[PDB]
Parts: sequence; C-alpha cells; structure tokens
Amino acid sequence: VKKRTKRFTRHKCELFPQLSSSWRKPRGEDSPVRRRYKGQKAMPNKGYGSDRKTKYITPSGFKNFPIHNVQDLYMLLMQNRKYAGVISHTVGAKSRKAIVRKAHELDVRLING
Amino acid sequence: KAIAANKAARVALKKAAYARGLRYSREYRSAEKKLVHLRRQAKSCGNYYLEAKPKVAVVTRIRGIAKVAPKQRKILQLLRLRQIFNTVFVRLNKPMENMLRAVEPYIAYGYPSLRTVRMMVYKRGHLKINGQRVKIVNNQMIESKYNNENIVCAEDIVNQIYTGGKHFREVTNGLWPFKLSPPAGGMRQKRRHFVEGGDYGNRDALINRFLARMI
Amino acid sequence: VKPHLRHYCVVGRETPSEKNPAPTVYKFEVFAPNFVVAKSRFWRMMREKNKVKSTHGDVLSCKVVKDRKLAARNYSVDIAYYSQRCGYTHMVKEFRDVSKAGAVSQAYHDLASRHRARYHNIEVLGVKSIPNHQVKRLSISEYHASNLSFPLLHRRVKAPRKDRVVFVKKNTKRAVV
Amino acid sequence: GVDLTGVQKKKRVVRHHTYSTNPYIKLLIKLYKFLAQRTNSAFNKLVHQRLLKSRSNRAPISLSRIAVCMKRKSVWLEKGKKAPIAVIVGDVLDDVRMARIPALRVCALRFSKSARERITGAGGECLTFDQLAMVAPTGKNTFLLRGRKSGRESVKHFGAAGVPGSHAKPFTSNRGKERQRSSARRRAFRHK
Amino acid sequence: HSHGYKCGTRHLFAKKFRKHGVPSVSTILTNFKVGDYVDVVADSAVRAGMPHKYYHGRTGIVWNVTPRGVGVIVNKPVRNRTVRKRICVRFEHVRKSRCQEAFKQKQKDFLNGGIVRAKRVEVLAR
Amino acid sequence: NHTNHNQSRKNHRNGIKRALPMYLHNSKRGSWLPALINARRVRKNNQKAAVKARRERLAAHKA
RNA sequence: AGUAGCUGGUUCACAUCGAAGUUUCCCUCAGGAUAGCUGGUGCUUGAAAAAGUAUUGUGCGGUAAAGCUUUAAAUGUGCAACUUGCCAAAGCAAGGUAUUAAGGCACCAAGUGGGCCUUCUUCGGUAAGCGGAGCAGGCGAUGCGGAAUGAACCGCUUAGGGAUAUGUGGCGUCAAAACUUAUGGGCUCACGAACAAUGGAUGACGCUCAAGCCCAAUUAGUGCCCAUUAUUCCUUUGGUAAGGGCGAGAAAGUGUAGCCCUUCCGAUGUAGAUGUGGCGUGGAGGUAAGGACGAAGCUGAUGGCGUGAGCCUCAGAUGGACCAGCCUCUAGUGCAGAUCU
RNA sequence: CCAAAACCAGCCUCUACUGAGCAAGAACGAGGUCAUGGUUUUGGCGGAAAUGGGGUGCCCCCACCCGUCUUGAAACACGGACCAAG
Ligand SMILES: [Mg+2]
Ligand SMILES: [Mg+2]
Ligand SMILES: [Mg+2]
Ligand SMILES: [Mg+2]
Ligand SMILES: [Mg+2]
Ligand SMILES: [Mg+2]
Ligand SMILES: [Mg+2]
Ligand SMILES: [Mg+2]
Ligand SMILES: [Mg+2]
Ligand SMILES: [Mg+2]
Ligand SMILES: [Mg+2]
Ligand SMILES: [Mg+2]
Ligand SMILES: [Mg+2]
Ligand SMILES: [Mg+2]
Ligand SMILES: [Mg+2]
Ligand SMILES: [Mg+2]
Repeated sequence: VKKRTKRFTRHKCELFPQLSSSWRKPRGEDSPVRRRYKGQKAMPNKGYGSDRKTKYITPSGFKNFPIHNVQDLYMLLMQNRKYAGVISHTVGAKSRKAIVRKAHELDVRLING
Repeated sequence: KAIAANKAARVALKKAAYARGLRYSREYRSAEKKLVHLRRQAKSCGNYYLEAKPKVAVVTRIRGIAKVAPKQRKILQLLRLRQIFNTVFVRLNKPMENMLRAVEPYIAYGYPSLRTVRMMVYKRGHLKINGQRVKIVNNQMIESKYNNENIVCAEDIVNQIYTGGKHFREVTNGLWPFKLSPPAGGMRQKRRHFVEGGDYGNRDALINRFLARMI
Repeated sequence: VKPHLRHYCVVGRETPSEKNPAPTVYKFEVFAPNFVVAKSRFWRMMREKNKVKSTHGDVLSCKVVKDRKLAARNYSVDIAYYSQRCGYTHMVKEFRDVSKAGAVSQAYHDLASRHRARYHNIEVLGVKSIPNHQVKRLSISEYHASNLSFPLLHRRVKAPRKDRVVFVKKNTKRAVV
Repeated sequence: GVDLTGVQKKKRVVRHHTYSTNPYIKLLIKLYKFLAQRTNSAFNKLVHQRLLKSRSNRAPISLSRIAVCMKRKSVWLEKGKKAPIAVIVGDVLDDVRMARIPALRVCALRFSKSARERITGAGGECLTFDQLAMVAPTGKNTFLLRGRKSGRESVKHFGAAGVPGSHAKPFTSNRGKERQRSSARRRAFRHK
Repeated sequence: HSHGYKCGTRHLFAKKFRKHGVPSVSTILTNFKVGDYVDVVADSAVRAGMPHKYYHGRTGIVWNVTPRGVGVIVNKPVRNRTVRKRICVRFEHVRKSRCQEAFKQKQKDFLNGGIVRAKRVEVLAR
Repeated sequence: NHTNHNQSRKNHRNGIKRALPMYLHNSKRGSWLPALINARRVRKNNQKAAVKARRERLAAHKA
C-alpha cells in the first residue's frame, strides 16, 4: 500500500509540451512549488519512501529480475517465490519460446511469459 | 544458571517494590494525617497553620518555540522545556524560583498533587537510557537506569519527584522531560497570566487540573 | 448562574525575621474567581498597603467563606475602581442578591459595563447586607414591598433544548425542521 | 517544534569506514571491528579506530622512536616481565641515527625494508596485526604507539605569518622573495 | 568619530564626591603576589599606569609584579571569543579582590512551616 | 551604515568561546625580568634533580 | 574570443547540514581583501577549558527617577565558588621533591559584505510607508493555521500519512462549530463589532430582548470548531545514534534490492557546503548477454518499479541492424528561459 | 475479493478534606475503536469477478504566471508564441 501513487511531475509540465513530465526540483525564490504553498504540486522527499519490506515488490508479489536467456532461469530456481523473471524486451520470440517452456518446467515465475 | 538468577532478582525487586510502596503509601497517609492534625489543632486553638511551602513545582512549557528571547530561550533549555507541552518537575529553590520567574509567560506551573505525580511518571514517564528515550514499563528498567539502592521502584521515582527528595535531581534528571498532550478542553489564553484569566505563570495547586487534562 | 466570584478570606503575614520577630497577621476578604487569584489580590494589598511583598510573606489561609444562607436580601457593596477616564471612584452601589459573593460579582458586571473596568482595576471595600430601609438607592427599593407583584411580560419562551425546532407548522407545534 | 539550538554544533565528524582501497586494511578492519566489538578490550577499540584513519592521521614511527619509548617503558618492568609488543597503526621507518636497537617486538601495518632488517638484526620479531590478534587478541602488554605529526612540514604552514604571535611558515617557492628587514617584521612573540 | 584612549571617561574616571585625592598608605602597603585576584578599578588621582577603560572594574589575576606595577590578566570578550588580555597597571589602580572571600571562608569552615500562634491581626481592607 | 544587529546572535552561534585556562599559555616573557631570571636558575636546578632523581629510581630498581 | 568591479544566462535527482547583508582595510561606496556567520574534514579525549540561566559572595557603573550641574535605581557588567630573588639576617616570595550539558583544538572552503520589518529605547527631521543608531525577535530563507486581504502582526514553526487534542481565531449564513447555547449581568436606537470627488464595503449579507459593546460563563444556583502545532500510531529517511543477532533467509556488513531485528532522537529552508554500490548520456578496457522468430530509434489511457532523477515490461496493424546489463576508464555528458543560436 | 460480527490484548472515552463546599481521590459499570495487535468465524462476489493503475467528466475543496535582480514580485519591474537540435 503505497504512500503516493501519483508521479511527482515537474511544475508546469502541462503548459509546455516540450517539458517532460519528469521531475526537476524547482528553483527560484518565487517558485510556488519550492516555497511549498499548500495549493501547489508536491516535491519528492525521503518521507514518500515506500515501506521497506514491501518495496520493489510488484503486485504479483514478486520482485522482478531481468532475464535474457535460459541459463538465467536457474538464478531463480531456488528463490522462485521471491523473484520473478522478466524476460528482456529484446530477446527473440525465438529464444523466448525456450525461456518460457523452461521457466514453466522450473517453477519460476515470469512477468511476461 | 544466570537464567534463573534473573528470576531471583526479578522476584526480589517486586518484593522490594512491594516493601517500598507499602512504605510510601504509609508515608503519605501518615504525613497527611499529621498535616491535618496541625491545621485542625490550630483551628481549635483559634490559631493559624503556616503550611509547609511547596518544594516541587511541575513546570510546563505552554507557548511554542518561536520568537523567544536569548535569556528565556536558555532558561527553557536548562529547564529542558524545549517543546510546547513539555513538562518537568523542578524543585523550588530560590535560584529556580528566579529562573521560573524569568520565563513564566512561557510556562504554566504549580505544585503537583501526589496523584499528578503518579500519572505523569506512570503514564507519561520516560527514562533516559543510553540517551534513548525509554518508556517506563519495568521496575527493572528503573533500577538499571538508577544504579541506586534508594531508587528501584517507579514508586521510588514518584516519591522523589513529590516529597522533594534527596535524589530529586538524580531522579528527575534521569527522566526525559515529559511530553504532555495539549490540555483537553483547551487552555484559556497562553498570553495572559493565570490570575489575569490567562494561562501562563504560577497557578499554585490548580496546575493539577490543568496538567490532568494533558497527561 | 452561580456567582462569578467565590468569597475568599486570605490570611497572611510578612515572614518572621529578626527585623520583625512577631509580624502582624492580616486577614483580607477578597472576591476572586479562585484562590490563586484571591491569593494574588491579597498580595497586591500587602505591598500596596503594608509594603510587604509576595516573596517575603506567606498566606496562612486561602479558605473560601461560607454563604450566610440563601434568603433573598440586600447588599451594600462598596467598590473603588480605576480608569484613565476616572482614577479612583469610590462608589457604594447597592445590589439585591442572595449572597455577598453574588452581590459582588453582580457589582463587577455592573461595573464592567457602566465602566469599562476590568476585575483588577476594581477593588471591593466591603459588602454589608443591608436592611430594607437603609438602601438609599431607589432601584432596589421597588423590590422591598412584601406585596410586590409583577407580570413576566412579553416572554421569549425557548423550548427545552431537546425539543427545539427549526421549522414548525404555523398554528400547531408539529415539527418540520 | 523543538529547540535545537546548539545541538547541531555538538555533532561530531568521525570516520566510520576506511577510505583505503587496500584489501588488506579491509581484512584488517574486518578483524578488529569484530575483535573490538566482541572483546571488552580497549586496545582493540584503538587499533580498530586508528585503522580507519587517513594515512595522514596514521603517521609513521621511527624505529628509533620505538626503541626509545620502549626501553623507557620496559626498563621499569619488574624482572621476569617480558617487554610489551610495540604496536603501531602505521608504517615503521628505519632510523639511521640509531644504528643499534634492542630486540624489539614491533607490530605495525607496514615496515620499511630497512626497519624490517634492523628489527630482525636485533633478533626482534616484525609481526603483523594478524598475529598480533593471535598473540594479543586483547591488548595484553601491547604498547600502542603513534608516529609524530607535529614536525610534519604541512603544519609548519598553519596560521599566518604576519600575524604577530605566529611563526607560521609562509608559502613560497622562493625562499629569498619574502625575506625581510629585521625592522619591518611582525613581533615574534606574543602572549595569548 | 574621535575615540582616543580615554573617550567617554567624563564619569568613569571621576573621583566620587567628597572622596577626591591620591591613594593612601593602605593602598601603597597592599602587596600582590602573582596569581592573586585583583580589581582593575582605575584611580584618577594616579595617572601613570592607568588601565584603559574597558579594564575599569574588571577582575583578573596578577601575572606579574614590577616595582610600581601589577601585571594583570583580564579576559576581554572580543567577538565569539574571550581574548585574554594582559594590561599593565600601576598598583594604585589595582584594588585587591574579595571575589573569593566567601569560598575561602568555606574551606575555612570545611576545616518547613508550623502553627503560627500570633494574636495581633488587623483587617487588611481599604 | 553601521548597525550592530545580528552580531551577538552571530557571535553566540559558536558561543563566546571562553578564555584559555590559566595553566596553558602561561609564558612569562615581559615579566619583570629580575624575578624571571632567578626563576630560570631554579627551574634549571629542578631539571638536574629531576633527572638525578630518575637516575636514582633506576639504580634503586636494579633490586 | 580586446576588456568589462556591469547586465543576462549557467542544463539530473535525493539526502545531510545551512548563512550573510556586519568588523578592519582599499581612488574604497554596484567591487575586493579581512574577520564573523556556514559547510566539509578531522583531531583529541570523554561533565578536560561546558553555559546568551540563576543563587551566593565580591567588584564596576551614574542612565531613568530625584535634586537643585549633585544622591541614585531596575535592567545590566566583571570575578569567584632542595634549589635561586627580597629582607640586616634564617622568615616572605619563586620553582620543585541551582539547573542543564560531551570539553577543547586544527585544517580547508564557500556564500555573504544593498538588508528589511517590528519590539522597546532613543537621535535627527515640521512630518512621513522619512534619515540614523541600541536591544531582541523576525522577514530575507518559510511555509502552515489565524487576523476577509497583507514579506515581516497573531499562533505555530514545517519528512509521508491517520486518530486525538489543542494554539491564535472563532461558533447566524457564507463557514467547521452555540441546528441563533446560557435555566448570565449590565449598556445601547444610530451607530456598533488588536497590530470630496468611477458605485461599495464590520469581509458580504444581514444583525437590534444583536449576529453590537463591557463582563462572566459552559449546559447553569444541580460546551464546540478549525493547524504542517502537541500527543499517539503507521511508514520513510538521517544519526560519524543505542542495543541484540549472524516456506525462505541468516552477508562480520558506511553506502545496494540496505546481513537481520529492536529501540530512541531528527527531519523546513534561499546563498552555500557535502554525501550518494545516486540517476542518466557519448566513448574506452573488461565481463556477460541479446538481435532478421526483428537491434537502435521512435509511438503509447503498456502497465510495473523507484521519494526521485529514472529504469523495466507490454503494444506498435513502428522500424530495419545493430546492441542493453554489470565493474573500471573517459568526456565536447543532462537545458523552458540567455531580446540565447 | 468485499463485507459483517465476535475474542483477547492494547487504547481511549464515560474517599479525603473542609464549612453545603474544595485546591479533592479512586471504584463499579458501560461504550468506542484495527488507519492498533493478534484470534478465526460467517456471508457476499467468483467467461468473468476482484483489487490496483490509466483515461475522461463532474462534484466539493485548495490554488496569484513562471524565470529574474531585489528588503520586497501576482505585480502597473525585466525575460517569456510553439517545438526540435545546439
Ligand atoms: Mg483561546
Ligand atoms: Mg506576543
Ligand atoms: Mg622535524
Ligand atoms: Mg564614576
Ligand atoms: Mg553595506
Ligand atoms: Mg536544518
Ligand atoms: Mg545589481
Ligand atoms: Mg545625572
Ligand atoms: Mg532626568
Ligand atoms: Mg487567513
Ligand atoms: Mg455551519
Ligand atoms: Mg533539508
Ligand atoms: Mg563525444
Ligand atoms: Mg497522451
Ligand atoms: Mg556541452
Ligand atoms: Mg528596488
């Protein structure tokens, strides 16, 4: 159960198409956001850190671990209830056939099988 | 071996805490019956009784930490009144009565009742331990803090911070200053003196009411 | 409501010394909200009169004083007070009340309105019960007659709170709120 | 909502981990971190913290200065008491000015090839902190020492020179450049 | 705009009323071993060796006795530090301290409330 | 402009450091010299008897 | 590519701390240097030389008041807790056998060096939202809650949240709360509710046995509402904090997806300083791996992860051939703003 | 998965003196609560359901354009149309 589910967006990203939504800390004395007036956007801080034993845990309940080939699956053989292999985006559909019928045989989870 | 010697101690300590607080209960019931006889003697004698002066005030910081002057700001630190509704028991030396007089607008205080002392020490009581602020929970906790054959019970503490103690400093200093909640039902005016219809300053025995809503 | 001001009699003295080995004790009637203020007003007069001060004295008795009874009676309160507009008006107003405490607190509200006079500007100078006739003041004299009857005219009778209502049917007391 | 005035000023700055990249310091901190925690000994707590210091603050010691400080220590020892091990958390350097030294048993992070040979020419052992832990797991008659750092030429520069009390060394590639007439100079001495 | 050595000493170095005149023999026969506490209370009748002004009334220990002068170490708050000053002073300007006379008396000696039966008791009313 | 505002605040940040203890920089030097010179003659003799004392303690410790 | 003490700009995040507008000096006054303030690094050891506070003892003072230029406050302020000279001489001298709180020291370095307001005290000025100082506190650099509104007033100062309770301020509507409470007192008929000209301001309405004023109150002679505050709970982060431990895990560990658990205290922040098994970019030494079963790139109500910079996955009914990871090296490395090109 | 109830713990709320009063102390009893901990129980839902995210709208509420030099910027002060590459 996350502290904040919203992104901490950059101030006024919505007005300027070029600005990425990605966070930049506001600066300028007069910044409404760094002066942290109440009606303004929030800034990220240590206090929004997620609970630390639920951290990094995907709703499946697994921590994702990158996988590239069939050998990686054995890195997850003994901790298959803790880690879930997420096959890399660029492995071929060829190789993924091999990772997948083997990630099945081993009882290891895969996020994108 | 030690495993059970921890029992011989934990059993011996409540045997002591029983023995202690049996004395303190008697030392209260007796001390006050004796203090009723005299004021009652005197009324028969057509005669007044100068009650012994308070030897302990339960000072309570009552204004917040903003805009406070360097002299008041130091006295509050030496009282260990560093937050708002912090509380400490300070005994009423002239030198203290002159510290309290220097920061009264920042504090409410008076002369705690034995009951007020119990509630703070039992409910809000926290020992300093290895610099840790440690909630009182065991008499074991107290005897370890106070390496003092005198101070073993939580009843030892309440007597010290009420009777005025020979260890009133040894005791009250080993307590973290009390972190009371704001008085339920509110204050009156943290700006005026109590006799002005406000809050700050000495309010004598009445502090027990004010401080009761807080504890 | 019950009186604003409790009736304290604070007794105290300058604390004993080789300067004054057997100091006078001073009784002092006060009308205070509570003893801590009565004790305070008592030390106000100790320095304003006896030159003794709170640090150097010691109240011997803060005790409140018991009411004379409860029968309606008649009080001559003698009340000095202060203002920039008036620096010390001696003033024996009379009040009709059940108690010295009630006549006095009644004299503070009266005095606070006709004179923007705070509690600590005022000082009571005495509160005799008076017999019917001695009251020169004409206002309370109306109430002396053993045969006095008056109407409770043009009442606003608010309902008991449990029964109060925002909307009611007009010639009824059906609630509609 | 708290007075904090004067709290931050009381914060101390201490090393809690070595900046040394050297693997052996880290096996050596691994030891005495353990040994300092698991023993009641104050010696392990000193060897462990000194071991965390800068090589600046781990000044080298002359073997000359060990032989002095050691015999000066050991000469008083009651007969049949073998002399303390001479531990230093730093390098031990040979001293030409003391050709012959006592059979010392020095223990240090590092030894000069000269110190190590003179140390063994006297028949003394030149043991490391590894077997220091294995022979004196506690600082039992170890004689922990430090090398000097006041005579270090960096500190000769501390302060100003121009300020009257001072005998700071001015920074100068040119020794003759800031030379000055006796008249024009800062007063040498000055009371604090 | 004009702070010479004795700026603003119109009152400070004034002799007290009907207490004018150079220091007496009790002054002259006082003697100062080093480490003695002293009071640098400047006396105007004596002008040689007069303390600056800041040092007037300051206490400090003697660190030095020359034939007519008493060196005194007197702390001065300069800024964030108390610099420890060394004023030189003619002995007239140094009144020996009693600042420790209580404490010396101590190691010399190291070597509630009840019924008040009082009967007079006027009423306090105005 | 010459306001002294924020100065005692800025000064009490690191406190008014209290003055050095008398046992430290207790140099004489500019002390009335004739006393100062006799003091050297004694201190130098304290040194010869301090060293002579330690020579005694060792010879005593050879037993 | 003249120079510019001037103007403008100077690109990731987070965490840790965090100012100064004053001193001396300068052809100095829009700038330096200097010291202070601040950071970092330590060092040193742990009621060391602790203290913006009292008490007690001992000095200092000449302002207010007084007085007719003299007595004298309060607030303050200091302080304390054998050998070798002198003497006439061996005796003197000198050196030797209350509360609270971790103390001190060093190094390097920044920013700053326009301040402003207010409190009280003043000085100058006829007066000022005026010039100048002293004191302290603030704003600057800081919100939040309140005063309708307000840089500095009031309260309170600040990690992400919940309960509780408050502070200043309120409780007729607006607006949470007296569904217009009092089983309180007076006063009031026309206005009334801290710091001459666009029509229009107790904030608005409206209120008048008040919804005004003074006073007191809290269910009544038998209270309630609202804070970034307090307390408590959960979580985070920091601690160069305190301990314990060493079905899957149990690493001797600064720092990671932290070796694990426990407890405690802290958390704002401009300039600035620092940290970061912090993010991210082009390249290199390595390692490991991927790709025509589709690399990079690009698109994306593709979700997922991370406080965040960001990463990852999904989907392209995109592309067409390169390339991510990890440790080390490197730099022409991160952009809404320069009247930028 | 949504619910609801229970239990335990926690937590919270709700005589004495005096001359009818207080400056006054507990007790019994009961309630509340999981955005407190541990104990399940019981039902509801189950090509879909369910929780989460995302999108769009609304509602109530909060909310002065940013950068800038400046004591002070929302300023009737300067710079600012958009985007890409730099
Ligand atoms: Mg209030
Ligand atoms: Mg105020
Ligand atoms: Mg040297
Ligand atoms: Mg004078
Ligand atoms: Mg200037
Ligand atoms: Mg901070
Ligand atoms: Mg400029
Ligand atoms: Mg005068
Ligand atoms: Mg005058
Ligand atoms: Mg507001
Ligand atoms: Mg409402
Ligand atoms: Mg911060
Ligand atoms: Mg390049
Ligand atoms: Mg879109
Ligand atoms: Mg570039
Ligand atoms: Mg301007």
